[PDB]
Amino acid sequence: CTFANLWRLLAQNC
Amino acid sequence: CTFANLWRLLAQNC
Amino acid sequence: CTFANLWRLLAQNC
Amino acid sequence: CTFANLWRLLAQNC
Repeated sequence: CTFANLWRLLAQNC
Repeated sequence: CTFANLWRLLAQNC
Repeated sequence: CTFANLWRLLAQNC
Repeated sequence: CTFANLWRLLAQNC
């Protein structure tokens, strides 16, 4: 549950 | 690319 | 400023 | 449950 994982998902989906 | 989707994908770990 | 905190704050809506 | 609210909370907390 990290900012890193948020950025990863934003990069993958947006 | 919706926040609801990302929030749900992050739910397991958060 | 932690993603865990933001995810929890957004649980109210998501 | 929106990107807009995520950004608001990021601005407030980070």
